Amino acid sequence: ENGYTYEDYKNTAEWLLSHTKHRPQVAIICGSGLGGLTDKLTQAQIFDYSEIPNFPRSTVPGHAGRLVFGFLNGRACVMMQGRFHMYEGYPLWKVTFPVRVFHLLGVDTLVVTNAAGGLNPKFEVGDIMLIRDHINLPGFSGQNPLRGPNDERFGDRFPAMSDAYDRTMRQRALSTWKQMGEQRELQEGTYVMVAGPSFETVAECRVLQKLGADAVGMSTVPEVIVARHCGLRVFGFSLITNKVIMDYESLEKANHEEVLAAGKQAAQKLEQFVSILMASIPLPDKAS
Amino acid sequence: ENGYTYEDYKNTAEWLLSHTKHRPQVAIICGSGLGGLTDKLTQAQIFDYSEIPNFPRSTVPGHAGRLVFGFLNGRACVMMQGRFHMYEGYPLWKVTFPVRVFHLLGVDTLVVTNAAGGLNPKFEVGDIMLIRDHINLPGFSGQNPLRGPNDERFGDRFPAMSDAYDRTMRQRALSTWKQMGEQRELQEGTYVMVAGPSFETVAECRVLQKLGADAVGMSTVPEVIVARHCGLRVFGFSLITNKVIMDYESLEKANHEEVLAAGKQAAQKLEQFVSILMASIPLPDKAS
Amino acid sequence: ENGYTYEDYKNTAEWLLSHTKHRPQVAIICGSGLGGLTDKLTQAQIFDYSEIPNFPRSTVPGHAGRLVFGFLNGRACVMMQGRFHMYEGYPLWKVTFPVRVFHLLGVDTLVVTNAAGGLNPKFEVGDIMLIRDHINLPGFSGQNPLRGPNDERFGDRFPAMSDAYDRTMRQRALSTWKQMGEQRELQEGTYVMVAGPSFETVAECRVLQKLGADAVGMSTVPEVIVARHCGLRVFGFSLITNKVIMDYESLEKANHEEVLAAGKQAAQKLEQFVSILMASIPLPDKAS
Ligand SMILES: Nc1nc2c(ncn2COCCO)c(=O)[nH]1
Ligand SMILES: Nc1nc2c(ncn2COCCO)c(=O)[nH]1
Ligand SMILES: Nc1nc2c(ncn2COCCO)c(=O)[nH]1
Repeated sequence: ENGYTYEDYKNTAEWLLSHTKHRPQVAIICGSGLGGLTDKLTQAQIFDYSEIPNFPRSTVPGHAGRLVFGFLNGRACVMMQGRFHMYEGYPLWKVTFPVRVFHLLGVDTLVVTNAAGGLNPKFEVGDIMLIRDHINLPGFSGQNPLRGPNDERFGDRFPAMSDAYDRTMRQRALSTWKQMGEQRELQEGTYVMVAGPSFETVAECRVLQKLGADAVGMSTVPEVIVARHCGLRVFGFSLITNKVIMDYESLEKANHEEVLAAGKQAAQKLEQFVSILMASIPLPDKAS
Repeated sequence: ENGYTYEDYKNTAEWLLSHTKHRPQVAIICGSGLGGLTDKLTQAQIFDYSEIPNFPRSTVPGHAGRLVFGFLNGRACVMMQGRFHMYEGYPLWKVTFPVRVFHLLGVDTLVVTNAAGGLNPKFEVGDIMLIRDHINLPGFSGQNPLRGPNDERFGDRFPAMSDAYDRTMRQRALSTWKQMGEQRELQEGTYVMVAGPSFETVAECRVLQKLGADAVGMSTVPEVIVARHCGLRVFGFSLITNKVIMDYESLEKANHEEVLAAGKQAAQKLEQFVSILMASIPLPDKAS
Repeated sequence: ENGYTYEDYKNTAEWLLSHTKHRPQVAIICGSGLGGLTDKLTQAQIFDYSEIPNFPRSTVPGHAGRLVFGFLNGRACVMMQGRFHMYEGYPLWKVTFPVRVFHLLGVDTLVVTNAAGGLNPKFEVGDIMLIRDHINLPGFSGQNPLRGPNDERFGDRFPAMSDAYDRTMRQRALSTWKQMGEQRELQEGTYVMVAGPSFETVAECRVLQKLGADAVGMSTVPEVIVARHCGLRVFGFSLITNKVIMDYESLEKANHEEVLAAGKQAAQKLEQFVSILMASIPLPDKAS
C-alpha cells in the first residue's frame, strides 16, 4: 500500500501494457529455484524489474530478477522470476507492488510458489505443499502490506484472509495431482511466514510447529494479502526444500545453499504441475 | 513516546485546558460503533482532533474523529470518538499521543472500549468482555508505544503491565453488571492485539486461541501501556462484534462491515454500562 | 547490517586497534548489573562509546556506557559495559554494531550475558541460565539485525542459528560449573527475546512459557545473530533476576528496580564464573 500512489500503479501497469502485446490473466510469482517456469512460456516477452517504471529493482538476487509475460498452458501469464523479500529491506508495500500492478494489468489470478522449510514430519524434503492457509507472523506485529490508508480503489479496509487460498483451485488441484498419477498425494498445509534472513533455531522450530505451521518461509504471505485485497483468485504451493530440525539432534541440515531440492527436479515437478494447472484456472470468458 | 517532546504534550494539554472549561478526570476511548457514548455527555464541548495543537488528525475514519469533553454519570470525562490504529500508519507514539495528553489534562482514569473478534467459544457475538489482561503481540516484536528514550516525567523505563487492567474496577464492575440484573454475566477475558488491516485466517485464529487470547483486536493495548506508564487507573471492555472462524467450516462470517453488533444496541448496552460505571470510578477527592 | 557501510565497521575497528595496544580475541557483552566484570580485567583500557568513531552513544543508561579492553583470565578481552537495547530506539543494526566491530578487531568469541525474567519454575531468582537456544520473537516479525542487503564480507545471506550457542562451550561449562563445586547445577534453557520496555503480563507470561521459553529478556538475541553471521563462537548466560508471574496470584514481583539479584552477588557469581570460563575458550593459537 504505502509509498506508492494509485497513479504509480496506474502508470506502471499502463506502461507495461503499452509495452507488451500480451494482456495477462494469470500472475505467477516463482519461488527460489522455481524461476524455471519462465522456460515454459511461449511468445515470452521479458522485462527486467529495472526497466519497469516503479517496480522495485533487486538486491544481490537482482542477478535473477525479471518479469516475463508469456503464455503458460493455455493462459496469458506474467511470471515474476525472483520475488522481493522483507529480509532484503523492501518495505512490504514494495515487496507486494507487483501484485497490485498485475491486478491493474488485468490479472485475475495469482499463483504464488515458494521454497520453504518443513515443520510437518510427514513432509519429505522435495515434497510440494499446497497452501491451504497461512499464519502471517510479521503481520501480527504490524508488518502487513496493507498498513497505511486503504485504497478503496483496490479494496476494503479490513479484508478477510480466512479464505485467501482458493478452495476451488485447491480441490481442482488435489484432484489434478491425482489426474497425472503423481504417486504420493499433493501434501497440503499451513505456511508460516517468518521474516529475517536467519534460519529458525530448534526452539523457534518448535513454536512454529505448535502454532500449527506445516511449512516455514520468508515470503508469499505479503503478496497473498494484497492479491486478496484486490480480489485476485489466489492459490499457490510450497516446495519443501529442507526439513527444519525440530529437536537437538542436529548435525542434520536444512541449508538454502542446500536448495538442491529446488536445485533438483523437485522444482521441475512443481513447475510442470503449475503449468498443467493453468487448465484448472477459470477464464474471464466463462462460456458455460 | 517518540516523535513528540514533553512540551508537545504540555502544550497540547494546556491548550486543551485553556479551551475547555472542563477539567476531566476520566478519559474514555470509544471503540468502533461505541462512539455513541458521546451522546451521554452533558455540557459537551467537542474538539476535532484537527483543531487541537499536536493531536494526530485522522485518515478515512477522520469523518468520525473528535474529542468531546462532557460529563458522564457524575464524572468529568473527555471521550475520544474514533481512536487511532496502527494499521492506519500511525506510529504507536501517535496512536497513544492522546493518552499522554489526558494525563496532563488531569485525567486519572482511562476506560478503553473496542470492538473485537471472538476466539473464546463461550462468547456470543454481541457479548461484552471485561478486559482482565492482554497479549501485546506487536510489542513482542518491538511495536511498543514506549520504545525510545523514556520520559521519567511520565513514568518508568520498565513499567509493569502484569496489573494493567484495574482489579478494583474489574471487580467493582463484574458486580455492577450484576447490580442492574443484566441476565448473562459480564464475560471476562484476555484481549490479543493484532495489527494490520486484514482479518485473521483460521490458522491465525488458532494460534490466537492457543496463546490464550479470549478476543482479538487491532488497538487498545498501545493506549493501555502508556496509560499505565502514566499511572492512569485502566479498565475497559471489548464488545465481541463477531466470532472468529476457528475451523475450516467457513462460509460463516465475522465482517467488520458486519459491525452491526456495534451497529446494534450491543454497542448501546456497553455504553450505558460504561456510564453507570462512572459511579464506580474512584474520585480524586476521596472523602472517606 | 543496514545503516553502516563496511568501511564504517572497518574504520571503527581499525581506530580501536590504532588506539588500544590490546588485540582482543574474546568480546563480552555484560548484561544489566553484570558490568562489574570490567573490574576483573588487567591492563584495562576504557573507551566511552562516545569517543569511538561510529559506535552508537547511549540514552539514559549512557551514564553506564563504555567498552573496556582488558585481559580476563588468560584471554584478550573487550568487554562492553551496558549493551544497546531495541526498546531504547536503536535500530537493531545499531544495537549490534559492536559485534560486527569486534569481529573486525579479531575477536573470535563473544560471550553474551543478560539479566532476564524466569518463565521456568525450576529457576529461582538468582539462578544462572546457560543459554542453549533462543526464540527470536522480534525476528519473526522482521526485527532481525541482518535485514537489508547481506554483506558477504561478513557472512551468508541465510545464516543458520540452529547452532548459535556453542555446544562445545556449553558442555565445557556445564562441566566447569561442576568443577568449582557450585552446589546447584548451572541451569540451562531457552531465552526468549521480547522488545519493548514494558514487562510481560501474566497472559504474555503464559504464551512465553507455552512457546518453550525458559527465560525472557530484551536483548542478546540480536547480538548473537550477527555474531553467528560472522562466525564468532557464541555462548552466554542469563542471570534470572526475577520470576515472571505466570498466574493471577500477583502482588508478587519481578521489578527491574528489583534488579537486586543483579544488585547482589548473583551478578558476582556469574561474573567470576565467566572469568574462569575464559580458560575454556579455545585459543586462536591451538598448539595441540
Ligand atoms: N525459514 C526457512 N525458510 C526456508 C527453509 N528452507 C527453505 N526456505 C525458504 O527460504 C530460503 C530458501 O531455501 C528453512 O528451513 N527455513
Ligand atoms: N482482528 C479482528 N478484529 C475484529 C474482529 N471483529 C471486530 N474487530 C475489531 O476490529 C474491526 C472492527 O470490527 C475480528 O474478527 N478480528
Ligand atoms: N522481559 C523481562 N525482562 C526482564 C525481567 N527481569 C529482568 N529482565 C531483563 O530486562 C530488565 C532488567 O531486569 C522480566 O521479568 N521480564
